[PDB]
Amino acid sequence: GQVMVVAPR
Amino acid sequence: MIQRTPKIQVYSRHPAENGKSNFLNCYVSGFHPSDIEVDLLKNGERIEKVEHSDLSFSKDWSFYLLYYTEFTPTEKDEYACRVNHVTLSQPKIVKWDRDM
Amino acid sequence: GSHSMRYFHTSVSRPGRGEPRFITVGYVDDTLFVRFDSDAASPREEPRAPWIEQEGPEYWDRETQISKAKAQTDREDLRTLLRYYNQSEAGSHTLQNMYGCDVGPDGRLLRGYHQDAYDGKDYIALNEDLSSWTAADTAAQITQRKWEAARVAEQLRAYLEGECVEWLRRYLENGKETLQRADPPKTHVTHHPIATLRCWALGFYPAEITLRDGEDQTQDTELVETRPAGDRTFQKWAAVVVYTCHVQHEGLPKPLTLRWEP
Amino acid sequence: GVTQTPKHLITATGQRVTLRCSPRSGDLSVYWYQQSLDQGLQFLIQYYNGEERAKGNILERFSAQQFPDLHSELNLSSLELGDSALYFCASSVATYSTDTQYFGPGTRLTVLEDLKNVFPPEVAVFEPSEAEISHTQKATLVCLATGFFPDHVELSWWVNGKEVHSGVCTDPQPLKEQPALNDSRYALSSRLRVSATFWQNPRNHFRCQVQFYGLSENDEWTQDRAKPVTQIVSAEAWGRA
Amino acid sequence: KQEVTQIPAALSVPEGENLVLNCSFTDSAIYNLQWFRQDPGKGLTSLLLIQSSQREQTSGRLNASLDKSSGRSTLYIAASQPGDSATYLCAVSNFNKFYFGSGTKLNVKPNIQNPDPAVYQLRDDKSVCLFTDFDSQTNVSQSKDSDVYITDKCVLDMRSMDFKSNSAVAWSNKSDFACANAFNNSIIPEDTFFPSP
Ligand SMILES: *[C@@H]1O[C@H](CO)[C@@H](O)[C@H](O)[C@H]1NC(C)=O
Ligand SMILES: *[C@@H]1O[C@H](CO)[C@@H](O)[C@H](O)[C@H]1NC(C)=O
Ligand SMILES: *[C@@H]1O[C@H](CO)[C@@H](O)[C@H](O)[C@H]1NC(C)=O
Ligand SMILES: *[C@@H]1O[C@H](CO)[C@@H](O)[C@H](O)[C@H]1NC(C)=O
Repeated sequence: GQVMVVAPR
Repeated sequence: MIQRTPKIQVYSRHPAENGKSNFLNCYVSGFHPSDIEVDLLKNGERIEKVEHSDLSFSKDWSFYLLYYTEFTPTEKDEYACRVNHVTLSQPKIVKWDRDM
Repeated sequence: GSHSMRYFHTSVSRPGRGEPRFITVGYVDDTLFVRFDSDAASPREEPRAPWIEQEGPEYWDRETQISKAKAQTDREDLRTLLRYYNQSEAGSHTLQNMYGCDVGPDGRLLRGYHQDAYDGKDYIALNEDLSSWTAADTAAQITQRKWEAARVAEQLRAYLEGECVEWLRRYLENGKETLQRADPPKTHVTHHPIATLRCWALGFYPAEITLRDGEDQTQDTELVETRPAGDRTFQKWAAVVVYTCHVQHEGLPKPLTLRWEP
Repeated sequence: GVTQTPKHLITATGQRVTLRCSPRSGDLSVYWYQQSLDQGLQFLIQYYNGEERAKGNILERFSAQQFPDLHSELNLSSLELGDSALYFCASSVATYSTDTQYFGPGTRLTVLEDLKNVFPPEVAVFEPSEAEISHTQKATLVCLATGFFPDHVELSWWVNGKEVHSGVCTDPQPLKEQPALNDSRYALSSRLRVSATFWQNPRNHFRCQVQFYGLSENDEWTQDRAKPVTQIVSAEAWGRA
Repeated sequence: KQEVTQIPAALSVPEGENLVLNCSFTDSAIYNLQWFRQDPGKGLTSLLLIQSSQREQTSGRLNASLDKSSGRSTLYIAASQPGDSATYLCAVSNFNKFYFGSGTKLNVKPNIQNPDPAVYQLRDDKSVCLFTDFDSQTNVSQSKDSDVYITDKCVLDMRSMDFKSNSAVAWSNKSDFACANAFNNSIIPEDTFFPSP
């Protein structure tokens, strides 16, 4: 399972 | 921006026995960037029925890819693999030696 | 006795040709089991192993939207890094990401990972403590300050310690016949007069393989990198110019040392 | 912090209103919400660096955008009675799933069939009881704003030109004076409790201020009675021993 | 789609009580779960943000849990204070948009050590009565006469003396209206001071 994350650089 | 030269390995899935079905593999690894052209050659001509694995990379961030084709090895047919990358002054053609 | 789950992501910008190419794969140990390619007609997370096909539709709908959101974010980051490094919008650039967790025999966390790479060089990486970052340049320090202000590591740490090892224990129990059982290699020695001796090892899982009168010739030995056979097994050989070969593996009962039988 | 203008907005059906929002300085993302009684707090739209990123159940008559200075605008056209709600604006540093949003005070919109029933409030101040002063050693003043519509009122107390909040409690919601009629006007009551000795002081000025949000200066009015414009109706009382 | 439900709808409790505010969501693929407090005029204020892979968060007297497998969340409020009186909103973030819950309107009643309930006629077509200084458990009920308006209880805080007081206002533009019978419809305490000349 993948991680639910939205982390722009 | 780094540029790494691909490590080409053309080989078979199972030991080559003339007559029995097999898979011809051309494993390209250790290259950067990812854009690369890999054609499997059958007596010089290009093989159109060619599959390849999904793009992945190793700990040193170098990409690796596995092209494969179901073929029937024979003593008459001679195979090769044309790999073309930005680090190559000329496209490299590696021959499939049965014992290498 | 140890196990791992990993996800690899690659975003390559294609200036003038459309959106960047996003390819992501997932591995349990050395076994591929999920993939996603943006250059599909209807891009969706797809199975690449028998034991993952048991998952319901809410698993695939969620994994697909995680990949679609990851490609969306990488598209923004490719444009953002052009501002950081003052690069032209006409050049192709690559963004590689890798995260995962390692577990032992008990299923407890051993080490968590989350690291970036921009054009083949390290960008930002989550340290072993899962609470600090290591930036490779001043551009990644911009990202680090944003990721520290947004508390990004606190979610990644919660995932690596929690969902990651919990997903891993699930995959090990479902595909135990193919994941929790190793396969030893088939070995033989060939001769090629120039003369050279090639020590072969074929059809083994996992890929971890290690190839006169009890001494090692580590400098006159040509060791080709381990290559995948195609049927989820691997191959590797070693050559010496002329004398005995050394072979170890997980599936092997004891380390065999082979010699060239004429 | 996030600022929203205007604070209140009284309008009629078919009209159009423009809601504005200044996000926190440095925040790149803005959000718009609508809070009603039947639907609750509903997400409408999100912008990030000027580009639309997310969309709730926003209507076609609702138009929004984010300007280069990162401030936002929300247009509600062809207004209906069902559009009467509180419209909030939030802002975040970016689009991080690990970070939170920062909301503004909100803009309350009231849509009426016609503005013929808008009325300003009549406010009054009732002086403390002599029995309470002698019994509890403290004095309570009570303010009554009555006969206003809609319930767009904000009551404040001013002891000698300074807004007081200690000892001040105001009704959280106005009450209907005729809960049998539909367009019923509203009433509201607040309390200011001072000391018994503090009320006996004659040099103390007590003033109940009720800011009423009615029509604007630019609004039309054909009725013969005075225009129920956005006005402040105040009632005052002074200390007495 | 995503349906967020909150239990309970309202909550009027005495100060110092430990509170349990629940939240339920149907879609578990969430980026985070937040607990907001909304105050009239100020807006929403995020109290806790539970990350996607976190099972609980803590901030002072606030302690919230998260269980995505069941779609549950519980905000624990230890030693509730009057300043905690607000609408507590359960917020969730999904792939597409954000969803909010109905909310829990909280009212934390301050304790009145020694009450002194009484009814008073205030000076000055309106005339006002004031039921004040009663305990926090006295229910101020509505009137049986629609010509008599009675507001709900309302707590003022005199900061300079740490003196909190309950008060309810009644008025009527009708003759024969008296304050001795103004709050006749409520369960008023027997020790209610009724001044009469
Ligand atoms: C909102 O309306 C105003 C006035 O008509 C206009 O100037 C503005 O461009 C509109 N904004 C949007 C997003 O429609
Ligand atoms: C609220 O949640 C708690 C903990 O999850 C549970 O024990 C309780 O039954 C739920 N319902 C309530 C308190 O009404
Ligand atoms: C929050 O409450 C749980 C039980 O409801 C408890 O196990 C946990 O320790 C609490 N968090 C604290 C005290 O920080
Ligand atoms: C006194 O209280 C009773 C409660 O039932 C009410 O019916 C009655 O009208 C009250 N007295 C007056 C004068 O209103």
